[PDB]
Amino acid sequence: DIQMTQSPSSLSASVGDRVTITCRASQSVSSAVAWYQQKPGKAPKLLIYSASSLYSGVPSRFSGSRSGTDFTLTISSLQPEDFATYYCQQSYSFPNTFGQGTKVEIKRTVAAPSVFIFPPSDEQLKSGTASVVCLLNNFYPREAKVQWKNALQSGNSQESVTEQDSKDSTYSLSSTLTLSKADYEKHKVYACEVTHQGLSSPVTKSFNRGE
Amino acid sequence: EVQLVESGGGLVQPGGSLRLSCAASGFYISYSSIHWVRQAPGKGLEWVASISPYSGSTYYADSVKGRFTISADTSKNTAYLQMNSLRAEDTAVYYCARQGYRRRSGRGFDYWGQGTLVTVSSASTKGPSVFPLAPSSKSTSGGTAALGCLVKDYFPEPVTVSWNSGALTSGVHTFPAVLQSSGLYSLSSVVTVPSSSLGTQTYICNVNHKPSNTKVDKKVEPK
RNA sequence: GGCGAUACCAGCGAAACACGCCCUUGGCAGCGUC
Repeated sequence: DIQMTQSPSSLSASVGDRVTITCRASQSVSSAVAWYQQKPGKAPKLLIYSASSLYSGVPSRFSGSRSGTDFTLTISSLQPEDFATYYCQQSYSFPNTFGQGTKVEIKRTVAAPSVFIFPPSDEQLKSGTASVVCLLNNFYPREAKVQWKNALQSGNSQESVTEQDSKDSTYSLSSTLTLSKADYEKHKVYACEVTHQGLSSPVTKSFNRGE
Repeated sequence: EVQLVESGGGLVQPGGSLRLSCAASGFYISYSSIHWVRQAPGKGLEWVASISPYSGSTYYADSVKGRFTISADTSKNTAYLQMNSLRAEDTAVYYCARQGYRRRSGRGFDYWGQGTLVTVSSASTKGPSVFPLAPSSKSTSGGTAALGCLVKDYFPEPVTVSWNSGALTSGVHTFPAVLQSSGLYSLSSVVTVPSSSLGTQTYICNVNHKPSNTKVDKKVEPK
């Protein structure tokens, strides 16, 4: 089958930047290549077809080109409605094949995270398990280190990050430490340590078991 | 206008079978090619199968050939995807797509559906336990406070978490679900509120887990 | 140039295959016949 190698896999660009996404076919596909735009949680939408023909209703900022087995999708200048993932797809032979996709995110100034620590819930300690949650509200960039507060724990923590907010272009992160409630009541002060670029020094939020 | 409505998704064991449907409105599928494309959670689009008009010829991807069957019923204006010998690899949202008319859009897929969620796993359905994330800042600090809810150990996806019955959307953050080592999902939903609203504003997280018919509302106020 | 076939790749018929159309062309094809 025809493989579709797409590059880059992700980028961060600012409004007004000219970007060209490259999709290269493993063999001749003529010009039967389309491009799709997919925004988180939504269905894909057709942008251009036949390598270089724009679909109805799509702005003129989108363009496509072919150079043999090479296919580039070009947005002349980024705009505050184009944050999404972009895919190339060949329709020259079956099986049709999509590219791996390109995640387009928005560049913006550095934002420091607001950190909150949440002790395990009195309803939850009744169940015999403990869970401390550290929150890193609205920051930029996604790159953040969360370490659990006093031997530093390893292997018993999970992280989750939201998508880029469509308004302030920020990110949020959560980290959950488990162990057990029996272990939870043998230690005293609990603290999550976070390092971020917009932070001059690591910030540690903590609580005392006993309010 | 033109609509594609996929149905039939759900939870099955490995080796099980599922039959997906795609109801079309605003056009007749007998004059177009219908494609199925799936997307695993957090990954890219993957072409699955397609059927051609007039001839009814079918085509498949190497990962589904022999196990899947695409077909159509023009009297019902509905395409179908029979799924057999399912593996965990087939866990994805399955989209239905119409190939546009050759003159106007070439061979591009000009219309898609909302998709249906197919989960292939041996894990049994389980409802989540819900615990509060008590607010940090007090009621008269003069700044911002962060509160939320922790719903934990549920399978399969998805859940939906709202606040104040959809009335509170500014500043809310429902984090994507992570897979614990126990095999069950868990996520958190938070929100930043002004400290001047604590004690006068009521905050309730409404968590909905349809796969297990579980409905919980948990109250969040200063501990 | 004149007369008759031949539908390979494109294009076209709501149409990637099948079906149908278009005959020096849509390509600065090629076989018969004056």
